[PDB]
Amino acid sequence: MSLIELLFGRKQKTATVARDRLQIIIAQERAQEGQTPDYLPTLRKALMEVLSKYVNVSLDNIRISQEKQDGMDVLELNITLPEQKKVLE
Amino acid sequence: MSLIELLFGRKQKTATVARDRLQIIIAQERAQEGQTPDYLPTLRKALMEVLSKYVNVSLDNIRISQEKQDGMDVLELNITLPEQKKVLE
Repeated sequence: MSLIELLFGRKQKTATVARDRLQIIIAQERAQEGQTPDYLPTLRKALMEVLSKYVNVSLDNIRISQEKQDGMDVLELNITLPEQKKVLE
Repeated sequence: MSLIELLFGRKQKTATVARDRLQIIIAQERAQEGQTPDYLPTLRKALMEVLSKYVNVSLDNIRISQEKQDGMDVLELNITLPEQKKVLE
């Protein structure tokens, strides 16, 4: 029932990654009704700018994978958050 | 293999919704390494403000459902895009 199971339902992922990751899956569904598309590159843009700012990720670690189909589009975005907190002063 | 199948693998939905919907699933995974959270309410905020602006949705049609678990958090957000393009002039 819980998605957390399907997303990580691949046995035990033991071992410490020592890092952070982000997997944002967008599923936009639009009915024949309505026109003028402009939502896919909209969310991605805000995320690319927000993450680059709010998060410490270089456009070099940004994985993009768009998938369009009829009136259904799905943008798979996976970002790997690096580590560099460094001690205090 | 394709997610589009699992997401809509519920027989044929048929029938025209005459509307648009958005289902953004966020799956943040962080290893014991690192501290000071602040990522879940970060993406949601930018989305709530971006959508309210870039998209025509009232905070009344915003469905929020957070789900935390150990070092894994999943925020399920579903927005229903209304219709009101109206003819031209």
